[PDB]
Amino acid sequence: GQLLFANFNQDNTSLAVGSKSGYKFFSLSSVDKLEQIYECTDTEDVCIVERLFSSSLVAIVSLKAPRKLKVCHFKKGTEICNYSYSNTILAVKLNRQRLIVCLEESLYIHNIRDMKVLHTIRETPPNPAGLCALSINNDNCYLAYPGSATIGEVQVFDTINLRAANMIPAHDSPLAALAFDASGTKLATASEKGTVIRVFSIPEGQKLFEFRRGVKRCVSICSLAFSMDGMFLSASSNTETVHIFKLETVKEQGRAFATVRLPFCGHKNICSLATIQKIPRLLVGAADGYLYMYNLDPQEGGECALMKQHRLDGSLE
Amino acid sequence: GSGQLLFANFNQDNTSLAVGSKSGYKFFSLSSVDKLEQIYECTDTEDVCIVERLFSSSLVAIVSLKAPRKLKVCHFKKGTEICNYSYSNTILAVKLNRQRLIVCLEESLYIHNIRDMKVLHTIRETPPNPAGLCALSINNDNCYLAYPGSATIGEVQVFDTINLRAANMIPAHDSPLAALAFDASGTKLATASEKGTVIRVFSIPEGQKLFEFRRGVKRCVSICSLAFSMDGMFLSASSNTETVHIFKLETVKEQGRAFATVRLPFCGHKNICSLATIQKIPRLLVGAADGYLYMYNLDPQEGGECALMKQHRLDGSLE
Amino acid sequence: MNEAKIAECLQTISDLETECLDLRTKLCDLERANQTLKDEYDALQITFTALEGKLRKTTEEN
Amino acid sequence: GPGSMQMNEAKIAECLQTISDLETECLDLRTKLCDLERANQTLKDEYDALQITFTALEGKLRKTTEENQ
Repeated sequence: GQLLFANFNQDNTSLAVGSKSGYKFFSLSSVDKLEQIYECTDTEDVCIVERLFSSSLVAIVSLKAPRKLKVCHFKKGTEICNYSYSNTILAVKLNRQRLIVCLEESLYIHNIRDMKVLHTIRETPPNPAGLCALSINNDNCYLAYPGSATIGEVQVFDTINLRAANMIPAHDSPLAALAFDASGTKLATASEKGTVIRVFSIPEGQKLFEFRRGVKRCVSICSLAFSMDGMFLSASSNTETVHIFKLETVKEQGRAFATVRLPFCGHKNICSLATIQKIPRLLVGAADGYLYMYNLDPQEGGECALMKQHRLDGSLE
Repeated sequence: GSGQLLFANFNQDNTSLAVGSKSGYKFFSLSSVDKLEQIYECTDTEDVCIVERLFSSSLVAIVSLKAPRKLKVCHFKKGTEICNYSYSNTILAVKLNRQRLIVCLEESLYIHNIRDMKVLHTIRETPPNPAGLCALSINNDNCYLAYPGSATIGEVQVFDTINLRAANMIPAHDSPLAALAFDASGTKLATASEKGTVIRVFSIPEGQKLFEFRRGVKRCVSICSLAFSMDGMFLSASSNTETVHIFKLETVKEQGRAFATVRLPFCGHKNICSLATIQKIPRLLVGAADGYLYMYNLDPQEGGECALMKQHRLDGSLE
Repeated sequence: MNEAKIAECLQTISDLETECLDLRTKLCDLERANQTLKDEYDALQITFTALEGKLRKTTEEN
Repeated sequence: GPGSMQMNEAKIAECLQTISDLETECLDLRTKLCDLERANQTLKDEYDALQITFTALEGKLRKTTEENQ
């Protein structure tokens, strides 16, 4: 349709939306209004937008040239550099030291400073979803990607020392979702089977937490996300239910701490946990064109009320 | 070595000392009193008679005696030339703040936008100011330029470099000005005349007199440097004599007397002063044409006579 | 009375606790502003280098 | 309240200790803010210096490009 892409930046302070007409950034500093802070129409059919935190550096990809990465300074409206790959770009992740590009059968690790290719992981198991995760933390700067196309093995790669740090046998079922916490020392995982959500230490690969994801229904988990303090972990899917888990060792271990019921199910979505105006929120960007905003009570949990609902295209309906 | 000394001054917050010489220019850090640590030198331009830094950034403006009407602005860490502007007469002063770059000629002043170095306004046909006496505030809300409004009388013109219009005239002294300085807030202007018996402080821009400090009654001197501490509480005045007076901006019974004093080991040398807190202790810094930087300790509670604690060669020599 | 001293002490504590929380928020806000400025500086530097090269080419071809 | 058994002098001492802890904490925070304000301003000035240099280079390019197109 009109919208092609939406995601949150590394600390959930900016929402990026890619569309046929271009791309936009929205501020996430308030719940009452979704303030547009930038729009660009220089590039049409923007299918990937990746900002470097709250700076002006952005990486974008267009359906019109899906093998070509453009790195730009968006406030100046200036292309910094570009890089062309042998196959369609499936995902772009960046932090303050590295930019990684995920193709179906290879991953590229660039120095963000000059975009020189530091290392290429070749002949990976086919990854048509572009499933990967990149730590936002400089001291624990790991990349996670599937180590097998039929088994839920996680390859964990040190993008600074350029060496495989570990293989985590997280699930037998193939991987469906991956997320690092903000410290880069924890990795959440989920499989296509979707029975348990696991949290592993990084790089050691010890299982720290295992959460049961509700009724035994067939589910395709699509989004895992940590709160910035690492205490909460959300998991959403093609289902109407988002589960929020609390990483505390003194509770009824393994059970969900809060839940959300979405008004729109049956499509992929992206979730994040952000404290906005001193209140922790669950944010859900959905395929119906809306951002939904729920309140989380960090002490009592339970069901989370829908507070606000905003159009991703920016229409102030 | 460095060759003849031509220029020395402090940057806007007294964190850097700039020295121009026959050989080029140097910056020294002022974060220690135990040594004068060189942090940059450039020998690409000889006979550097003016150096003006933008605080501790890499932006610098330079003038050479080989082309005394030409200003060169550069990013000294990258070497990139930003701009080169030539004026109709010798450049007498170059001042910078976070919004503006000012150039003082004998009979005109040029106010440039620092963002693009374009001239925003020219003050033309000033009273002749061969000493290049002027002062520029470093405060963005009080962004004033002060310069002499009369050649015969100590009137101060106060120009708003944002509105690009005169803000006030302050009739500061009954004879020609000798020295001017703003404090860091941009709301205090210290002044002295060629008689040099009193140092006055005026509120900026509204112009009322706040303080009158006395160093003499009938004995005149040629005041050459006025400097505020960064918090605006202390004001130093140096001259062609061996004494530096330090005044405290406080309402006190015996109004006008010096709070502290310094004795220089020389008389009759060009010199420039600043008041800077270094390693937790307020200092009076004096750079002088004898080739030295002097560092005296100021006790901000007790005042009195200040000891000369450290002395360093301006050219970076061990001694 | 010693109970008034307690009530004074507890008044003061509440004041300092409020001041202390105000300062922590100020510092967290400034830490964020500083981090953003660092990131913007890095974005500008990478873009500056790219302009440098683009200048080097356009003068060489010209 | 009724049944309280804590001696007032003990309570005073707890409070005065707490006062000192907060006072110390508040002064370390004020210090941390002062130091970071200074570091931030230093960075702001260097950013402006880099931007000014960028603008100058931008104009150099625009010239070479427009005189030869």
